Amino acid sequence: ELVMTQSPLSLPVSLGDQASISCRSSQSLVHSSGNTYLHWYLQKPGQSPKLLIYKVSNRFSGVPDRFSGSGSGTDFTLTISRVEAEDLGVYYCFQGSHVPLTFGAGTKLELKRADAAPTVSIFPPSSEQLTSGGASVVCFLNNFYPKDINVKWKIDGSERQNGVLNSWTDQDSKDSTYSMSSTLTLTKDEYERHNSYTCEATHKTSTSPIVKSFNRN
Amino acid sequence: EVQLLEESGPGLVQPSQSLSITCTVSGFSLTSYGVHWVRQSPGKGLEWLGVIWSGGSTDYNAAFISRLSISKDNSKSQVFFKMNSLQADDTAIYYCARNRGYSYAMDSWGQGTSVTVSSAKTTPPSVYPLAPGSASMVTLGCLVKGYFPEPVTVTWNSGSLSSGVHTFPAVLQSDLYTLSSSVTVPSSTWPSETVTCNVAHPASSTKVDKKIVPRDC
Repeated sequence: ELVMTQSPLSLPVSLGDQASISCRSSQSLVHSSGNTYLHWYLQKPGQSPKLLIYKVSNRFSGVPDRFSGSGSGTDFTLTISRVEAEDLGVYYCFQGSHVPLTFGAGTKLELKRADAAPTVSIFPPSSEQLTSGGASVVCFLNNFYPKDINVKWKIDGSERQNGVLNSWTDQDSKDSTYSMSSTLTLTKDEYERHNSYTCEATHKTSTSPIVKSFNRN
Repeated sequence: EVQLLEESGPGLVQPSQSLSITCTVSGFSLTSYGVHWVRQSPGKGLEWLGVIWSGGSTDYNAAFISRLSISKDNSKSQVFFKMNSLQADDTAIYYCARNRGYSYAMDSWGQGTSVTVSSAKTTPPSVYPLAPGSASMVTLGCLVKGYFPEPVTVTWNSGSLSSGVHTFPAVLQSDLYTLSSSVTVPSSTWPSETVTCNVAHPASSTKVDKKIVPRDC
């Protein structure tokens, strides 16, 4: 299979700075016609992708000059001379040289801000849900940065990963932070087999994890 | 003039059944440009499915060729997409996009049509209040569980409490959706002042107003 590898996958940037996105293919994109069908798309939230650069370096209609594409063979690069708010979104390289045509995984250009520790809150199953036979233990890790974070669940001191579902919000339009929800789903009977429930957050803002717990009592 | 492509799809499809989408174009002729089909899902990113060139011949992504069919009617400016034996992970946004002649790049995209592959029936959500354990800001929550289809709308205090709110993307659990929402207010305002989670589920014509009350040891 022809693999398109973009790097980095996430690219924090301050408005006004230069940004560079790499895209490498597992095999040459030089088509037998002599042309190189390597293209770049930009996709903003809720919108369909839009063509930015076609055939390595040709700027598409309406694309500002701060965008420039270069490279050849298996190595390509997209550069933004001075990032503006409207440039934030997800960039995809795409090749039309070898069927099946393929896309890179996408590089997310996002607004950089100071690192911020998450505010962690844990919640025991409501009495209402228990009455229904279920038991969801919820944990909110809010307004932190960067988005990279590790959440561990511990029941009576033992790590539990099965039955855990996580959900992440998109970067906040106001404070540029991220938030996530983690839920340990259990049957009412499983919940009653243990007492201590803990939500642990590991984030680069601290060498020690943030621990929030409660006792089924 | 204004090169436009518009997808017309079913929305919801049951697994094992088929998916038929019609792409209607205007501003250009199908006899002059090819039309690609691409889909996007969180689990597989952007995937190229196939294309029907201006001349009428097609090319398919080998991973789908066993169940994918693309055809067109030049006179009616319509391109037809049909995929059989649908499965859960075929859930995605499907797009038709014009091929930019000899650049072999998609230049004009439709807005896309969202397709959900599910055997679920319309089901209202169970709404559970999330109050901190019995044992300065205070974060409260709301768990919206087991509903179908998306979306549900969660608000706080009938919309009077909009700042400090985080409503997380829903996750699939047992063919049904589950999501949570958190709200953070001054600890001096709760529980002295009421805080209620308001959940609306258009599809089931239901609304639930759940007051967040403190727990009692």
